[PDB]
Amino acid sequence: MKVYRLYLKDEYLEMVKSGKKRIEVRVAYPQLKDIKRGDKIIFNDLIPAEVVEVKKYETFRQVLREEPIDKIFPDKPSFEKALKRFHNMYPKWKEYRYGVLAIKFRVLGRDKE
Repeated sequence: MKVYRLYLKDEYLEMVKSGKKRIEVRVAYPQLKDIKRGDKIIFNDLIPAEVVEVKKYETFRQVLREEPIDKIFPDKPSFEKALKRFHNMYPKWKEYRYGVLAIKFRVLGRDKE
């Protein structure tokens, strides 16, 4: 079991604390994509989390197809809104989207199944 200390914002972290944050979508890339089931993820280096399952895919639609949006995102936007949202972040640096990794983690602490 490995530990991955990921620094997040109180805003986003909050969601993780609540549990709303279950599926973390973000460009695979190394140092993260390497992550796997059984490992542990420390958000904001305070709240530990266990890797439930790791799955790789392509096209946000894919992750949106397999994984929900209400989970991936707290605002629980619309499929169309999510598409734009993903194509909104950083306008200046506009370019074809990429990286489709669905990270499934289970916050340690609260009571669950």
